[PDB]
Amino acid sequence: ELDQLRQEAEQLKNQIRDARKACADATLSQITNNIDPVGRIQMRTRRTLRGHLAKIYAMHWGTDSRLLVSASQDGKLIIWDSYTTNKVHAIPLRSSWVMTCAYAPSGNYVACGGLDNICSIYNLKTREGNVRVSRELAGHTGYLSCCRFLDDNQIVTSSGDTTCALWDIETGQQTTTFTGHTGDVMSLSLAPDTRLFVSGACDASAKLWDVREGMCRQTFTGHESDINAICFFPNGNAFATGSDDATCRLFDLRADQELMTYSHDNIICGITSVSFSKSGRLLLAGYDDFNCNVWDALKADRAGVLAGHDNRVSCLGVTDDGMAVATGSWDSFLKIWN
Amino acid sequence: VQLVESGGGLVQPGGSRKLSCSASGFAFSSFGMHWVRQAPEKGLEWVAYISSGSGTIYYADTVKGRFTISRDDPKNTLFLQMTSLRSEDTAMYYCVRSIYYYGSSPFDFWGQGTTLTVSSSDIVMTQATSSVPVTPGESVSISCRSSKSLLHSNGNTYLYWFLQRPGQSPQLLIYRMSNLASGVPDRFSGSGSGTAFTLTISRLEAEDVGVYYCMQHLEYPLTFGAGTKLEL
Amino acid sequence: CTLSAEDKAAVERSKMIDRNLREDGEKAAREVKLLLLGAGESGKSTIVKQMKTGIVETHFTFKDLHFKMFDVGGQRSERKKWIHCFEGVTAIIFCVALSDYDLMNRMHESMKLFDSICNNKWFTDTSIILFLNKKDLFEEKIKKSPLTICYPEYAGSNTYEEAAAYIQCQFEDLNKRKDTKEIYTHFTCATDTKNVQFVFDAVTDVIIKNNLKDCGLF
Amino acid sequence: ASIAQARKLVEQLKMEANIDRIKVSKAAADLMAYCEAHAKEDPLLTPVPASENPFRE
Amino acid sequence: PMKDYMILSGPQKTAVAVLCTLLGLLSALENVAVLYLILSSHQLRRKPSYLFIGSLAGADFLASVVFACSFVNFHVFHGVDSKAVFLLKIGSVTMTFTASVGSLLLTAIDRYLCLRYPPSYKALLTRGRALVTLGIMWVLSALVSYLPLMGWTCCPRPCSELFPLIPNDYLLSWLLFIAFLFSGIIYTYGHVLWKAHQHVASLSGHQMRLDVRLAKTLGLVLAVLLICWFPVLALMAHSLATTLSDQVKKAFAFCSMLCLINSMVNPVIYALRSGEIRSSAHHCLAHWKK
Ligand SMILES: CC(C)(C)[C@@H](CO)NC(=O)c1nn(-c2c[n+]([O-])ccn2)c2c1C[C@@H]1C[C@H]21
Repeated sequence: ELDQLRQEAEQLKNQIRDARKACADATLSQITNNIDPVGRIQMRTRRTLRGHLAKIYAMHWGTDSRLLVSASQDGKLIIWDSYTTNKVHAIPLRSSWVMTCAYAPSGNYVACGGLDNICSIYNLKTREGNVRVSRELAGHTGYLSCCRFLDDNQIVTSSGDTTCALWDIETGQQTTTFTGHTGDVMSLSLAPDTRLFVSGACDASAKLWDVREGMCRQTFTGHESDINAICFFPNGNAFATGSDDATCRLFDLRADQELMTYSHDNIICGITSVSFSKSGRLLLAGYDDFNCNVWDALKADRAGVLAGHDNRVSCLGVTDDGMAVATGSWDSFLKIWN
Repeated sequence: VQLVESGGGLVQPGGSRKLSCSASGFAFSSFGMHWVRQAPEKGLEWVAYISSGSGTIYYADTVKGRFTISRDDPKNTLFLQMTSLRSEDTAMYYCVRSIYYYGSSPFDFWGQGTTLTVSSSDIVMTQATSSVPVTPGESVSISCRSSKSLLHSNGNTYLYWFLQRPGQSPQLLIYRMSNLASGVPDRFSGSGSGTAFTLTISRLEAEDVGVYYCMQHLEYPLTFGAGTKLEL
Repeated sequence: CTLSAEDKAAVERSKMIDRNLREDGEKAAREVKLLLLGAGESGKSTIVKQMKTGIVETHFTFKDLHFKMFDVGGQRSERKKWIHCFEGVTAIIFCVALSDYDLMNRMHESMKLFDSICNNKWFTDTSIILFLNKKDLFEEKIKKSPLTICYPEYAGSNTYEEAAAYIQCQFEDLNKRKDTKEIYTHFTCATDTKNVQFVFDAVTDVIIKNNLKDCGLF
Repeated sequence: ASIAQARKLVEQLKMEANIDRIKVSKAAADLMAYCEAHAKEDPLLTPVPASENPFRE
Repeated sequence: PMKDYMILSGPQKTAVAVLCTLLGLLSALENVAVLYLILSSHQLRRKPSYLFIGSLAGADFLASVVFACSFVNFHVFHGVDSKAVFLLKIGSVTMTFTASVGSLLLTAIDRYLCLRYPPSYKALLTRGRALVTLGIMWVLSALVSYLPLMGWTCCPRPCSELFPLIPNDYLLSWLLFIAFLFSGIIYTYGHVLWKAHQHVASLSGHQMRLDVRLAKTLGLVLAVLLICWFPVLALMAHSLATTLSDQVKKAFAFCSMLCLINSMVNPVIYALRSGEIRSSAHHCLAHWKK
């Protein structure tokens, strides 16, 4: 009977919640009460990257921490030299509606995806001096909200059909399909060892997927609104979920539950973009009120504020060496805040 | 990708000729193309350069005001109009693509070359070994020495290592030193001291029998080193 | 200048990319984007054939003006998470079938699509170009049964002049922003041929009024 | 039929319920200890001098 | 010689003086107010059309302060006013009453491109194109106005008795210069209202409020421009035929106060009509409530 299957799911939901309450002896806010705070963190705009002509929807640094690709809705995908502010590449796309972009960890490939239900991978380092479409990965039945390169052969895309998928690039095909969400998967993020990844959907829940196995390991039902963005703690044993109810929340995978809440009463608009700094002490959130807050991650209190954007900061990313922070907003400007 | 040129032959001394390098197989309008000549018994010397979109144009000291470089982006061809050809212009003119961005490999593909034959402050590179006696399989070392420190302020050291196999055009091996051209084997590696440089070949083979040229790229004119010929 | 020979030519590649970014951005700034948002499958496929993967852009050109019509109804996701990409669109081409009032109700479902899109926080200034399709099929549905099936609070008689003027006023009622935006109503069907000419007349009033906010005249 | 979907919800919750969870006092001391151990390698926490900073503008 | 060509004194001299500082300071308080609302909002300065409204507020602010300092000096103070320095004081007021009128033509042409080419108006006029036509306006208005101080004396020909130390032929040459800049306004603002009636009759032919919204604005713009400048410029042309045996030159100094009345009404009609200036005026106070 169907009415017994809702029941034994709830009695299994109880023992998850009972074992969640069994392990909460003290919160992370209780341990970091006597710890030196990081003070005011004031970061000046070093570079301001011009040249875009529409709303910037995503960026992604390279592993070399000097190149960043940046998609925008004018149908362009510019690759920047972040030190001396040159455009290395300007890749004209097949459609303007691009909602995410990626950068392969080797540097040879760049994938952008958007409202076309498609993920198109570009080839940077090649003969003929072109940036041509290496592959176009079709099979999603919704807008492709985030794509992240595992390596040069595999890419994990998150679409709005309540499904993440793992692609093979050398033959465009869904290797494993990561089902289990009940809402549009708004943003994913990969673990540093890339055996696991998290994906925060529009059902107030992020998950923890085993990449090689295909299943969902844990379900982190802590929020109350749409999880617009997500990022990993650099240890890989914790993550942070920027929501639409203006609360970043730091979970962790070993304790299976929520640790903190980065809530302030002066903010009411949600978070478009979360990225930890290197060493994971700061938690740079990206809000809709033209702002970026640099939250401490051991204490909850706000350390600094990155103000200077004229529209919604839609994307931010700290470099792999932790030197800079590039927040690309809805006005056609990226800003690099060392 | 290929670059085939046309022109040359017996020219009267003091005449004129147009050298035409027709580029087929790559995005020609984004490559800042060079012209590099080679005297019949000497090493390379850089002749002319035109950018992408024909913005900047440079020449050597010998051809400034005497030659003229020009490119045709729709027709995918590159020209070199030279007037008053002296008897020191008898050479074989290569046609070298070179794109410049961050992490690019300039000078990567070279044209085949057309034997022109007329009738009858620069960073002085010095490859001291004119010829190295070589047994196959051993480890050989080609040493190049600059006359100005090529290490720029941005960390890059603009020295390029070329190999010209006997009967072929110079192939790029190593761009800005200890890099590697995409397509050459792992045995090449270049470890330099900012003003004195070294090429290391580990497991030598008969495909590496040739002449090795070290080329600066710090400032124009792009002075090539002399010949380091490796013989079995 | 302290730039090397390669760093001088990496800046010139950037400044040539900047030339191709402005010359392709000014080409796309002279184009009119029109988010076509016909509710359901009613009337939406008629006016794309009259005027000439999830999102189906239908490019066409009338009187040296290039229209882009982003038919986006084949997405079937949550609409609030990607509708802000269409912020800054010139207009919105809504499509209502007039004859679906007998076919909750289908006409009332297309009012909830209109009410949720005309008071959206991104489309507070994009003028809806409302197309009431199926007019030549709306007349015979009226003469077989009055409007009183769909609309309970109907005071006028059954005939077509009072019914079609009522459904025009029911959709011009759902906007609360009467000052920032306008609703250009047309009464089309499959046999009409002016429906490419009406869009050019309706977007040229939009871009004129959008230009008169820029110079401070309005 | 929802008999095969809601059972998959049960086998998902049965598989999720069997993980050993360490307590928060252990799994937050490590997030404190990772932040203290790697604190010197952070150029945003501690401001790097302008000689070693590649962004000087 | 500089003093006696203006014989105007008596019981009117306080009304000529206090009207140059009550209308001179409020025009200075209103023009820097608009110049502060554009430059501090920093999304208006990138908009290329508020540069023409902003430089109109700039060309009018100097047209209000220099007409304040020169006119009460000449009527109730009676300074030294030597041969070389006064031609600067009469040129610095003529430059800013030409660059103001030139800015009204510069913003009429800008409002003409809103309607003649509606969709490509952002590409025909950008921030880079708006500044190079603002630069060539400011130096051309300076070159035709600072004409007699570089070289002229009025040695061979009779120089005019309205403006002292100023040639009569240049007054014939400056009036006809402005008469095109007026004809560049009435033909333009008449063609904005004509290219809109062609459009309103075209849209309403399928199934009036755009024209009447324009004519209530552009009609008052053309009304507030011509009921003050033409009293200055009608009898300035009448000064060349007859040498004004009666006190018409007395009435000019009162009528030359109309072009300072035209100062403060320019931000009320051009800038206060702008809904973004109206929104930025209520946004800039919330920055300054602390
Ligand atoms: C001499 C002064 C004290 C400055 C007063 C006269 O008491 N002068 C003017 O108020 C005044 N002079 N001009 C003017 C003068 N010149 O020589 C040429 C062209 N215009 C103009 C005005 C305003 C009319 C706008 C044009």
